Amino acid sequence: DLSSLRDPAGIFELVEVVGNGTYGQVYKGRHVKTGQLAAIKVMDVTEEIKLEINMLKKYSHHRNIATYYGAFIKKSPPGHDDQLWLVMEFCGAGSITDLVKNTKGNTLKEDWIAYISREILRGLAHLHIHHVIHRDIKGQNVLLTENAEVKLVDFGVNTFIGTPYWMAPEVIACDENPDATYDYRSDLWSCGITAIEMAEGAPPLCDMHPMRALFLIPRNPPPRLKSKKWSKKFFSFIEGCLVKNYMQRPSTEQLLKHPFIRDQPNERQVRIQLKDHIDRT
Amino acid sequence: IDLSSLRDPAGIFELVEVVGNGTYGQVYKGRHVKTGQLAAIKVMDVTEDEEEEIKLEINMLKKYSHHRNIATYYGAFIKKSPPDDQLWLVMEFCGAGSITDLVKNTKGNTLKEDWIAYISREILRGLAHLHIHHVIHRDIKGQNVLLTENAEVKLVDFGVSAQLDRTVGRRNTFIGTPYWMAPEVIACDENPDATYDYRSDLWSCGITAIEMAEGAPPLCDMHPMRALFLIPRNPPPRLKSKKWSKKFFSFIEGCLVKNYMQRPSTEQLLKHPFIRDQPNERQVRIQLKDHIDRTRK
Ligand SMILES: CCCCCC(=O)c1c(O)c(-c2ccc(O)cc2)c[nH]c1=O
Repeated sequence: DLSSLRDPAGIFELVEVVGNGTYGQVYKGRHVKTGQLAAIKVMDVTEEIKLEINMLKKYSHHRNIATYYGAFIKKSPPGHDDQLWLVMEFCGAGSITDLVKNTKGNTLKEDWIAYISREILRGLAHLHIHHVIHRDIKGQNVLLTENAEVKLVDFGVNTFIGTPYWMAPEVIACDENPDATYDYRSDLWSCGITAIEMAEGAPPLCDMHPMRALFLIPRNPPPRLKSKKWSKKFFSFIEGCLVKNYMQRPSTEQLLKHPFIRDQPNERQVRIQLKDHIDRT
Repeated sequence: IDLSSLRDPAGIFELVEVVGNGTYGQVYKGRHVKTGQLAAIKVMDVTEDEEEEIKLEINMLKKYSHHRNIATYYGAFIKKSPPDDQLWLVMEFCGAGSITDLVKNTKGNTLKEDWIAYISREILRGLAHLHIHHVIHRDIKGQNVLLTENAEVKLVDFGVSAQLDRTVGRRNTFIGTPYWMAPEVIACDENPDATYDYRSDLWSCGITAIEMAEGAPPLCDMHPMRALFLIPRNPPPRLKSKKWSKKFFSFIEGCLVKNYMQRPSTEQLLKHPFIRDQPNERQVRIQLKDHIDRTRK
């Protein structure tokens, strides 16, 4: 398999690094013959894994998951590590973190949050039914197309630990919880924190040292929204996502049936406003 | 050419290679504009708000002279962009790669016992210089220890005093890689607040010596989240093999005292027989020189 992946030369070229580090070596690439854009993840190969591809092949075809196109291996000196290119759907509008970052008052209107949270839960549902936990839901992994469509990137379940602010309490080992549990509901916690991140512009504990946030998440009560302006429905949704003990955290299906997620008599108008916002920048 | 301000790099430093590997802390080859000499330049795109954070911590920097075992930090620069600017951190160029590269390009990924003592000593000497000047290096590891073609051993310093490459940019929120971390830097049940100390560098140096001996630090074989949990709760890690000398084991035991309050200083560790007594010093220096030559073909 791996040994049958062609050189990308003449097929995809790299344009530039996107996300300025949040994803590692992920480039905006273009399909040479057509000029269509693609995001390309570039890794030195030394690690039959090689199974990241099989995941992306089976599980990316859902509309809320960025589509896997294909893989290439670039011939490198005697002499030097070969590079593997993973080529994915390009999501032009960018991350939902960036959206809130660029909005005035670093906050999104509540029905934008309902729309987006639902899209994330839909992508997550697709992964969970196929027994896959994303394990790193956060606004930086939730992407937007020009079409104002919502797509999850960067899943699977390495040597560096990323940002801790969206991690569920249970996935953080401690004296009482020695073997740090990843359960599909962990993603639901992360989704709730992503909802707070959309409402306030940053996750709870954003002002802590990452290490101190890691210490605190399992020891703290569930985070709550700072302002009081939000609807009872949103408070309740956030509350559902952030059930401290995952054993009583609602399932993905249940949260999708939560009133805040289910009753959206503004989808059409909301989807148009996001379109409007994306273009205005 | 001052370390106490951030200026336009125009006429002082410039890049020699194209920036196509990213601008979030990637290092590129560069040039002192007046002299023509080589320079390693770390490049980071930076928001205006991060530029202010930058000025603040530039004031936080402490003064320390050049040293044979520290790749000289030359200062901090910002280059503007179509009115996100770039942060540049400039450092002495070391052509012959890192110690991680040294172990990787070695038969069976294991340095022999006298190479270890020599490199470890060089690391320790550079640290002593940092420590007498009240600065903690904070990231001692194989990858952060460099070789020149003269086989000189030098620590990476992109402004370690105020951690400029660490505090700014899209991944400054990342926990990082846990394996070289001293127990006291990890927040846990008995350690609610990370306490960085000079002696934290010495734990990392002990983990670095195991990295030279085995090609990888302890706990390499498990999820970094799990290793992070384990470092404060495990007894001090040890060398796997029994081949190593009684002096090497003792040195590893010297560095890897779990309670930093009772770990030796850098000076005390410089006097450790494994570091102090190097009969074959001259011989390994050339052995290293040899290795670097062969590797570039
Ligand atoms: C123009 C600004 C939009 C950036 C697009 C972007 O960041 C994109 C990605 O980072 C990824 C992405 C792909 C694989 C991965 O492991 C992590 C991220 C996919 N598609 C994108 O579109």
